Amino acid sequence: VVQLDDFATRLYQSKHSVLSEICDSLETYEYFLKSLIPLFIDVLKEVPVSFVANSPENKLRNITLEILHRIDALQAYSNEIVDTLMDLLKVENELNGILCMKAITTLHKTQEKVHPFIDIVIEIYSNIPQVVEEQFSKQLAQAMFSFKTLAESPITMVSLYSSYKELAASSLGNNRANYGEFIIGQVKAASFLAYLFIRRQAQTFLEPYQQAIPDIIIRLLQDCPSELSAARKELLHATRHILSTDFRKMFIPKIDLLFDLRVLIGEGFTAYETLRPLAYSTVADFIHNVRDHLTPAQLWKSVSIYCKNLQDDSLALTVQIMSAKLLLNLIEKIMRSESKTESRQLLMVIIDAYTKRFKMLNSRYNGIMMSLQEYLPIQVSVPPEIDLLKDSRYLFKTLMTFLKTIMIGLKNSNPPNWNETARGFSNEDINILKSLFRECILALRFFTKEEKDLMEIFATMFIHIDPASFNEIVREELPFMYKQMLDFASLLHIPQFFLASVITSSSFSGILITFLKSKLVDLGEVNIIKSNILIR
Amino acid sequence: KGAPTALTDMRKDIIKFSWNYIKLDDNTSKQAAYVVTAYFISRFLTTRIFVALLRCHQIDTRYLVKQALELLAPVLSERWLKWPRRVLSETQVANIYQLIVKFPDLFYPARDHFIPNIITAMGKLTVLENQQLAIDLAELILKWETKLPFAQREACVTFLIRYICISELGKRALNILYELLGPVKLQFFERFLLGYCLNALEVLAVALKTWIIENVSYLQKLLEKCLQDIQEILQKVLGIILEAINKEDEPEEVTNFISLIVNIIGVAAGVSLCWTLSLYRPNALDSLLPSIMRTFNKLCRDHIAEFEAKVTTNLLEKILNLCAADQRRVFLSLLAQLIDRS
Repeated sequence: VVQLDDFATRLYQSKHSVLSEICDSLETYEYFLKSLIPLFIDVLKEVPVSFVANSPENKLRNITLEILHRIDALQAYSNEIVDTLMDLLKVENELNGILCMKAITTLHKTQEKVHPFIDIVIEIYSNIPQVVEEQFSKQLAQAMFSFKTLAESPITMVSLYSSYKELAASSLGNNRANYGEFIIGQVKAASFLAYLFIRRQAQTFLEPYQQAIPDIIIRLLQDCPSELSAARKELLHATRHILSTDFRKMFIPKIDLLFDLRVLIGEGFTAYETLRPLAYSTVADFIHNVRDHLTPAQLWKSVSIYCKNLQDDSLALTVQIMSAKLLLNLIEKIMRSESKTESRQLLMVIIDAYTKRFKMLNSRYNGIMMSLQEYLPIQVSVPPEIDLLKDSRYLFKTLMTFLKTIMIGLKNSNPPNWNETARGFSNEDINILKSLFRECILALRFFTKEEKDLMEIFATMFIHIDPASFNEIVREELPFMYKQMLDFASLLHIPQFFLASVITSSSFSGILITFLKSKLVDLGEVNIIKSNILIR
Repeated sequence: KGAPTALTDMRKDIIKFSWNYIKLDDNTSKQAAYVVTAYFISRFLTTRIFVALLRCHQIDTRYLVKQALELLAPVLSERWLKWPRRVLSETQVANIYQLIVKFPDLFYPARDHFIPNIITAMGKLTVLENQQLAIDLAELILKWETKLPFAQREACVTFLIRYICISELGKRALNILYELLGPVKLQFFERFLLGYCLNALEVLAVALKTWIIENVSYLQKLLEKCLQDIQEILQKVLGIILEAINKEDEPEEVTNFISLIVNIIGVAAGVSLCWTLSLYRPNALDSLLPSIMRTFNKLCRDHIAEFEAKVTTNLLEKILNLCAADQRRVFLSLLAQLIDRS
């Protein structure tokens, strides 16, 4: 066509004349493709090696990538791509092998050369150990992705485990910029371990002759330099996928001992921003899924670090409710331990940790009726677009649901009709119940069957708890509840249920009738809404 | 941003603080010195900042880079755009360039030939949350059409019609497609669910903003293969059909075929079609005779109690009562039964 007339006339100067004509023709068929394939064989013949130059050899790769960017078509192309990837492969040659592997990925998307390329990748991985001893590798990252893509595209039954033995024999041991470039090759190994992660947990098993498989991961979370943030994001997603299948999860209660899976892995501030809601969710479900092999030193270290995310208003919202649901489903190991009072002294930390989240919910209510950080110039992320009123109703609805199941587990943890309704509370422990009654009353200001449903969940938590120590909580919080009951008449349902045919009717009605005899003199003088409530 | 009149000797070594923090190693406090140097350049050598702001970056600094360019561009023309054009020869790294040829386009209409190739790349990016950015790029093609003002512009509208056919924001894009057509389509409507009805909705919109009579004969074959959303599409179709009737024998056959479709309904869509038919045509009393029998069964079901259909049938009975003025006895009896109802 017209692209062949402009290029045959244009067949540093003529390389710029050919590449600009090819880029314009690509901006603009098969006969021009086969003619350019003959021109590509002449272009690849002259100076196939690079030695990283500022000369037309890089422009020769630019016109070759221009042929790759445009589109025996595939047979002569794959023979030329394997020939260019033959010379200068397992050394620091150029980035032309990345364009060659991308062209090989485009050719394989449409068979014996793939077995030769996998053999070329295995020897380059074998020669990677000698190159690592030389510095005692960017093509290894490109060959890791391309090989996996080709395997997914076609068939991989016997040669997949054959290269996996070469992948089992891959790199496992170990100036500042050259050490970081060697760490960039180690960063390529983490992307290469993602190919080891995707094969090990997708569908089926493989050659299971491997026992140091957790040792090649817990090491690599530690010595991974925190410069490249996406290198650790895929390495966290490497462990996110491996800790989902059951046969690989049991390897982790070995020499890790669930002890090196804390937040000394999220080092840099560039990883401190958004990699923490990922680095917390992989360890929240993993701790829930095991629920075994846990010494109570670990059970304290897991119940401490996962309520210092609940009381942290810098993470997110939906990762605060994930960190609350963990402590709910962790009660089946904490309650079912021995009655050494460690089943009670652990459950009161969690009830404290839900008390100190209802407190922060009540600070922002009058602010709805340091919250201005959007006027700050250098915004560091996408600003949140969610409102405050709907999700605070959503958080309080969910946290009251989780709270009743913990307080049922308080009923069984009684110290020596014992262990049924009666329990001994210390004075250090009744002070955190009085701030649970005070904040649950106060967080119903965010208001009717929807809020009257929570008043069932709030009162039923306080029925089954020790009516010698229930006459103390409701006595101190009755002058406080009457003050909230003036501006909100819906809170009148709470004392209505506390005496509605229950085990507290014989004691709450005597406490209430002592209270209202004091306000009997102050009935003739108040206005309507205080006198309406008082006769109710 | 707040005190430019503080001093000027401290302005000399802002660069001794800010440009020193360009050479960091992370990806967030390295970028944060690109933004604090963009407030200082935008007050009063500035080539090396904005040639590296649009360079190849990862998807980590999406909101971080975009705020550093938008505060830099009004002083850039004060101090040309070959470096934005040079990076087009080398996808995901285009959207940073695209958003600075999106907002401050008072000077962007200089070399719009690459903008047409970017419009060709816009459809390639259209093939996700970036579809809203692609619709912004589709609005940018209307903006570049509003900035520059060929045959590729009609081809760009064809890709934009196919983008609307691939599908809110598209309704605003279809309104932008209607404004672009005013400033193969029948074969595209013959080739093509609800988007095909939306494609038929845009076809009548392109027909508005004789030859319309023979096209209505082709559209009568199109309406025969078609006759809620179909009622809404036919309501726009009858407005295009009655506009040509407002100014021959082909219009009598299309009225008889819809009356046969009204006989096929006798369900509520035919009453909606008859209301659009009686909206701009005088004589429909022959179909209104069996329609009064259908509305009598509709009023019997309405009196026994589809509130929108009964209100439309009451509007159909309101239109039929004005047309009837010999079933006036049965119509007034059902009206009194409706008056006696709740």
